[PDB]
Amino acid sequence: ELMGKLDKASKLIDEENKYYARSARINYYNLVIDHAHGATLVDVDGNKYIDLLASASAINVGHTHEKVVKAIADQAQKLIHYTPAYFHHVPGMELSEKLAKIAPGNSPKMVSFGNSGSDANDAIIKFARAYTGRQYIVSYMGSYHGSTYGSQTLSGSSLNMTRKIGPMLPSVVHVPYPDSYRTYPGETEHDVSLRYFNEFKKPFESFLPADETACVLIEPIQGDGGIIKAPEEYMQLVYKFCHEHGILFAIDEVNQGLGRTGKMWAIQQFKDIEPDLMSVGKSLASGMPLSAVIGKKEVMQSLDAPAHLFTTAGNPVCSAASLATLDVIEYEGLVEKSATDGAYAKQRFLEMQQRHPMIGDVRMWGLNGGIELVKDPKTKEPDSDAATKVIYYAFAHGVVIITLAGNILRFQPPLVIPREQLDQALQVLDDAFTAVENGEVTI
Amino acid sequence: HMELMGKLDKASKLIDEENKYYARSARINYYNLVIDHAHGATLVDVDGNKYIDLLASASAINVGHTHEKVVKAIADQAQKLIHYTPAYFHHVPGMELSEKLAKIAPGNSPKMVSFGNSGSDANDAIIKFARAYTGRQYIVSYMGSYHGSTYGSQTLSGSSLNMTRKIGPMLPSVVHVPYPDSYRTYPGETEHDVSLRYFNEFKKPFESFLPADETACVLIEPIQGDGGIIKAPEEYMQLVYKFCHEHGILFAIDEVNQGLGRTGKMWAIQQFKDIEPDLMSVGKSLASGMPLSAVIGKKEVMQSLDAPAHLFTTAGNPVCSAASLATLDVIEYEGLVEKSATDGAYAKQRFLEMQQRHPMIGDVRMWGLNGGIELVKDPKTKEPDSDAATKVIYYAFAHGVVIITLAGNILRFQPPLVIPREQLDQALQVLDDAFTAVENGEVTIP
Amino acid sequence: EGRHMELMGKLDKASKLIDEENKYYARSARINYYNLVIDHAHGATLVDVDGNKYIDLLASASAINVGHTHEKVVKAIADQAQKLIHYTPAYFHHVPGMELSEKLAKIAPGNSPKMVSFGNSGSDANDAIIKFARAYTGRQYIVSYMGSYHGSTYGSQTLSGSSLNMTRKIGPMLPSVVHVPYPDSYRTYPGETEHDVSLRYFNEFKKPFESFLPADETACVLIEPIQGDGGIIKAPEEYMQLVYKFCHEHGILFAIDEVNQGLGRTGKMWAIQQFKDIEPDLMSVGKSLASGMPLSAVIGKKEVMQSLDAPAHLFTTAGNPVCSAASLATLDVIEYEGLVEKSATDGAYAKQRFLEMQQRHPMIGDVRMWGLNGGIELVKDPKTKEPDSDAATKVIYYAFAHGVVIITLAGNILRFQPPLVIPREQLDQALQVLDDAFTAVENGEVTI
Amino acid sequence: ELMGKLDKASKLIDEENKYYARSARINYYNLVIDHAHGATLVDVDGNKYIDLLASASAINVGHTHEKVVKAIADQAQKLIHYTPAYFHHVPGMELSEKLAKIAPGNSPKMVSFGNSGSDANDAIIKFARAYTGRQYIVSYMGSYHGSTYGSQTLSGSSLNMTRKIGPMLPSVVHVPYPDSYRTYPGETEHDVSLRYFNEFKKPFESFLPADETACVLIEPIQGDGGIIKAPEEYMQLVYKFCHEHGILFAIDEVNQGLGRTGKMWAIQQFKDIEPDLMSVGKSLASGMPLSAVIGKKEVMQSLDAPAHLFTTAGNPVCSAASLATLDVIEYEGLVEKSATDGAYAKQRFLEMQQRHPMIGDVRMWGLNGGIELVKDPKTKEPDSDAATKVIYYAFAHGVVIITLAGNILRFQPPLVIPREQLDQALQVLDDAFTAVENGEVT
Ligand SMILES: *Cc1c(COP(=O)(O)O)cnc(C)c1O
Ligand SMILES: *Cc1c(COP(=O)(O)O)cnc(C)c1O
Ligand SMILES: *Cc1c(COP(=O)(O)O)cnc(C)c1O
Ligand SMILES: *Cc1c(COP(=O)(O)O)cnc(C)c1O
Repeated sequence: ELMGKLDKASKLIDEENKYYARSARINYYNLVIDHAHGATLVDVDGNKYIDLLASASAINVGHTHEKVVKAIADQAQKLIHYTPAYFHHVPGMELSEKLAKIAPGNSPKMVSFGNSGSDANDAIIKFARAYTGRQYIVSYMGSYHGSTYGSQTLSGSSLNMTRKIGPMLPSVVHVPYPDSYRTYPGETEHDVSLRYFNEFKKPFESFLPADETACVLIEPIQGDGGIIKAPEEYMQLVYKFCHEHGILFAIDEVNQGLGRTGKMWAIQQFKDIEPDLMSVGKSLASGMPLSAVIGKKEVMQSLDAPAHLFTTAGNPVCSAASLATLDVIEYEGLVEKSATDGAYAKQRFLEMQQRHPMIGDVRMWGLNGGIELVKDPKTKEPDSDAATKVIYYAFAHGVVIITLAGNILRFQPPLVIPREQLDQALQVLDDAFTAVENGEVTI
Repeated sequence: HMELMGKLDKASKLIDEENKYYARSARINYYNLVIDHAHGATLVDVDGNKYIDLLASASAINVGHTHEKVVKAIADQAQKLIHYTPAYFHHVPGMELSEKLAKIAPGNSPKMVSFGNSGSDANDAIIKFARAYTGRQYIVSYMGSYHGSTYGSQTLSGSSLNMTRKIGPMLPSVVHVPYPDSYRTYPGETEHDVSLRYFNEFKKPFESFLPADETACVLIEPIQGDGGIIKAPEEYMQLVYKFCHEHGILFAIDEVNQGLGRTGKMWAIQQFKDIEPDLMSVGKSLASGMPLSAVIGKKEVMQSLDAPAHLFTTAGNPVCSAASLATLDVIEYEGLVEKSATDGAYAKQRFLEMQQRHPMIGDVRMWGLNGGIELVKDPKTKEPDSDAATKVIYYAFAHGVVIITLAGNILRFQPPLVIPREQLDQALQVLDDAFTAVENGEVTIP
Repeated sequence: EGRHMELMGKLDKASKLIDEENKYYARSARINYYNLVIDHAHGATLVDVDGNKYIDLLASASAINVGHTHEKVVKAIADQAQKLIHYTPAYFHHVPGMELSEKLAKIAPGNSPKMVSFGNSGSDANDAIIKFARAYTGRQYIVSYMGSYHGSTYGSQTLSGSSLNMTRKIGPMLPSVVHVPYPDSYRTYPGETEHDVSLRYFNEFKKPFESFLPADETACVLIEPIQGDGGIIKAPEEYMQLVYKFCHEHGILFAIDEVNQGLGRTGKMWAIQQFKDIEPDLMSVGKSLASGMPLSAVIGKKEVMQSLDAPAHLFTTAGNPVCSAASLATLDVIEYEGLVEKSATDGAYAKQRFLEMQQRHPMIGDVRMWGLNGGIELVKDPKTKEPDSDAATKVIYYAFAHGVVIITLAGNILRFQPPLVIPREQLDQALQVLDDAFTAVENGEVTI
Repeated sequence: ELMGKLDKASKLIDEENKYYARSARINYYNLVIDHAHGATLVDVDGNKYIDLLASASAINVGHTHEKVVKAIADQAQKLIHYTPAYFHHVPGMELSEKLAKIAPGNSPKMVSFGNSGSDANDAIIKFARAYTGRQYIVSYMGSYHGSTYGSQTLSGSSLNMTRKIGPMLPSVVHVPYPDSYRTYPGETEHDVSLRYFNEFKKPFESFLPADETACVLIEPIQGDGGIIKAPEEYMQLVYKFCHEHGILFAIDEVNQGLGRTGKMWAIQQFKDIEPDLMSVGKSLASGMPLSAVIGKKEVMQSLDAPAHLFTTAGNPVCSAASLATLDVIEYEGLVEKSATDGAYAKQRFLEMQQRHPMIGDVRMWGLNGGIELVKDPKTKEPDSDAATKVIYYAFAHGVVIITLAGNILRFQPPLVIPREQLDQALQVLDDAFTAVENGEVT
């Protein structure tokens, strides 16, 4: 009877499925969105929903923000596109300057635009190789960096990102990302840091010369990996190791940047780290396609054209949408709001944890959380069946939420989400856990 | 100098600042053009100078700048939904578009679509799908090709050494073959001789180290864009197509530059007889310069992967999809395919007549409103004359006409397909004047 | 100083010969320890061009399991050479190569039908394991280990993990290779048991498969059942069984490198026989196979060895008939002299001797021994386990100056691999020299 | 009858085929060799043959040469092996010094030993990369460089060297080797050279930066490709190109060195070319496993240990066999004999070609030839069926010969082959051409 409510959607999707490749979408629900605003979504059948996904953190300023809508409309009347690969336009020039300056740290930076976070990570590999003269790249297990052949190789969060499409880009080595939940009994944060740093070093102590490694790319908090934040001390060791060996230290801020964590950049959750290179995307232009690689000037001067460029990257309408997006973040104080509401949301989920033992771990840094569900607190066996039931319930009760790794609830609403609506959604999740416990949810 | 800094005062100041912040590898520089607004084939810079656009942002503006139908599609969609990722959910403009692209692609076999943001990423998808469907690893692409700037597409490319230097190793198991050149040919060669010679070169890796039975795909621009506006001969293309079918290698085309009416047919591959690709990449003009791309392939090939093998968060953005639907409406309603064909025939005649008076013009190549005017120091040696081409385009810019080069010495002719005959004639006279000026030593580049 | 001059006086012809060779022979082709120029040798005794003799505790890196210039091997070589020095098996056939390929198929571990292909080197047999694994499974990925040594051809060198100088300056290396950590039972976390070590290392093994590396696209795991160059480090039984079962569950071929540890070095014929009921899909053999004449083999289950057509894997001089004759002789010697049992017996005795040394010499942090095959790991402190390469270099230098040839692994580990024939009297003389060396180093008597 | 004469060999082979991988041999005949000497082979059934293959040019000094036999036996009694990867021995030291000096050109060289020509070509890749700091390698279609992952990637002579075993080594590019037989109507050698040099430049003009190319590896004459020699002018153009762009120029002398061509090194067939790197093998130790990479000293200093070394490489027995092999070449004048006997053989095969038009091209440099058989002299269509019948006939008449590329007879006897035996084998091949002409062979 939920299917009675999704009649136009179901019929649209059945036809879409005949034309649109199945590898292009991770399927959860029959949700065909007609319009949206803020944290509210409306489907083609008229159902309304609170967005706790923000399109995978691409909608930090909320849907259809009036400043961004106007920026897009106004720019499109003047110039829809001229490629910055050849020429110049004012929105692109203002934005590239602004990005260089608001990027973390005070060393002089330069920028190159792309369309996607994926291509910004391809760029990280190019610039690191060119600047250093070295070929090897280190990235993490559990990472997500995108879907172009460079970024895809770096990634480690899906087997379907490797199957059937190899050989991948050569000279990439994956190391394990610090997991602070499934630890050895008794380990402190210090023990975890040292153990993962020990694993980090083992390739460098065997087959991988540190002196031929161009860069380490790391998510300061892993997004698709499950909302997992590296310990402070682990990050400082990696940082120092890179500096000591002449390896560039690169970050991926595509998911966790632009105020998601309650600082501007996820890397600001750590003390005094300035990356050599960083990728930005997702929220940058409120979901219009735009990305950037930002790096220390000298690194960004290591390539000649046309080593890294795209016809529609730095599109003027996208750039205008991004200038408006950044202004909203600043004017509406969304970095601070993320920190405030994240602290609140954490406390709420931790209280839910006391009553709902299926909740193994609550990870939250700003309005940005992973709620991990396990069958048992000692074995920490993932309970994906429970998580699916929770999200299916939420969906049927007007709350859009998805999972990471099968058993982790992904919590990334628009940073603008009104308290009232955040509380409504949180109550719906409480109800969902209760309902699942009483076996009342049927897939 | 006083005169150019007079016309370009504000542009030069803005560019000097931009250069402190924007990486040099991100732009191929020709001239101090900062565009404020534009419409149809008219560009206006921030100083108020007006230009006729003979580049269409590298054939991304087939429908002309700020086409009202597209601008309205963008504003109206933006008010409803700027974005929700089709990597998780669904929206109507994207569903309408994906079905439409599946149907308008060349040939009658059932197709499916996957969106990206760039022609680059659609070429990476071609590798991924061809490898998954065939279970083979090797990819064959062309010298002189341009497929993009992601690690897959950039490996397949062959038009700039700066696309390989300092950044390898590149994607493994890619082999480059030479693209047929019908200008610098051996004495006495016919088109048949050229086709057979290039085909013989195509075969040599397959007769040596490259197993045809382990080759997933051959990727070809039916006409090379960045390579110089070079069209493969009919017979050569038929030979490769047949070779692919006989060995179970997917035959893939890149229509990112040459598609959507550029050549005077909807797809450049329709310049050849009865060829239906297994896979094809689309981009550039698809959404009037808004970032959108697609990989389109035979159904059974597109079913060979599971999620999330190929997807991007902002690909199939609803605003871009709305723009593309509007763009495809314009092409049809305004008969732009036919207009490119008629104006193409006309432009080729005008440039052939210019070649009679201006022997620096070695070769006039044109298929639709889509030409390469190749300049040379001597008609018999055919030695490239890049200095002359640079002077021509600099003269042109100073006289209100935006045009750039391919390979140093080839004038690139790709106006918006909507270009009014009156502006096309103005721009052609400017070029004619340009050739005269360079001939008389009246152009000196600072 | 006076002493150094004295030593160098006994090496006068050798030093002069080496100085000239250094003008023509590339530095990357040798890891230098001593001015040792061998004139002749027999058994475990080496004789240099200056007339000094030495007890061999290296056996040319376990290539001389049957001892030097074994009469039977010399005779095989000489008699074969008279008949046919070479005809390549890449085209034609000869009886010594036919006899030997059949014998190797049969003496390989396990009772599944096998086939063989010859190489010249342990390196090229490991390239072959990549080739055959990829071809049989239709999968591209190869998993090997940190700390491994598999050779110096581009495939085998990529799989390796024991020297940075095997990657520096020569990449890109062979693609689709992933390296995993090998179980270290010495430097462990406080209070870990062998069971804890086995689970922790297997957990690490699984991480790539749980991340970026599809098990269903992994052609093979290649493992040394005991790592040689990595330090004489044996995988725990439980770890090995986990990896073996994982491979079979996912259709990944399980391959072993026996080039160093095979042919009776561990006191079983094959080092994988140190484990319960494990039969490899593929294995590489080398080193001692032909008493140091260049020969190798890849040995695999029949259906794996049938996955390729000619000439996917062949070398003009592999399966040379003089090398083959040497190898048939060498295998006879192993059998007829009972060297597998002698390795085990002498290995047990040497282990006790080194354990008793360790009671008196706390610089000995770990004594690892499986057969006449040991790593004696020297450390600055028993609790920190910090490596003491300086102490180790001093020990082997003292040994060399006192008639015993022994080298190190990883800087700080004494490599103990004498020819398996070594007479007890000699084995005992060598052991006393090492005991003496420890004492000398403790008392500051050795200067490098 | 033919199978009657090979009773024991056939049963032996059936048995060996159960145990020895099929990928390890290219099968031609049921030939199981018992003993051999000079250019004479004797099988296990007692049949004798004249060797026109020399084990793929590994037996330049003839089988079981007394000097090599004695060197092997004398050295085995002293020391069978001690690895030069750690220590030293005199035969190895004398040989590395000697090879450094007899290699082509006057610049100071250094040497590193391997076991196989394959491993020496892997080393060319290593050293070129390490010395130049560049990654790309250029090699040729039609080439054969070996069966290790490096050398096998460089190779271009067999599809079964690529199938099923990829990905291969990355950053390798293949270019077409000049074909002087199947040319465009009217082409001169100058035209051939310039056209092939044009194709050589195409990758460097498109995707492959000459400034990131570490080396070009070339067979001065391609062996397995069909006995095909690059024109002089083409080689000079490549050589100059390499020097102008800082690319190492490397040669593979594994098949064509050690006197095979009638000069010591095949590259000496060209004017004043000194390679930066070169691979040596095959005949080096009379078929005992030994190889070398020889390069200009500064190139060979670019790597540290243990970047390239093998346990059994530079084995002292193989080393002694090599020293003796090199002495034979000098003391029996085998470089000149290959030149003189090669001129003689070329004239005989050219005279055969006048009477046997199935003979499309006669290529010969030294005692080293490719006799290419075609269905028609104008079309040049390959006739692998005629070549198969020729070599089968030969085998049945006491002459061992094989093919390259299906239709090219491979003519590489030991350089010592006595004139009586060379005339006898030439007449057998002339009879074979007749038999095949008359439809007498199946
Ligand atoms: C989403 C994401 C990307 C990829 O961005 P796309 O725009 O989908 O190409 C890269 N990195 C991280 C951490 C991400 O979450
Ligand atoms: C422009 C172009 C591409 C790449 O498109 P981007 O949108 O710049 O990634 C691909 N192929 C051809 C033929 C092109 O001209
Ligand atoms: C020595 C060794 C090899 C290499 O053998 P070479 O003959 O030197 O190529 C391979 N594997 C292991 C375990 C070794 O010890
Ligand atoms: C035979 C050959 C090789 C390989 O030598 P192996 O000893 O078989 O590895 C290399 N190059 C050439 C030109 C050859 O003829």
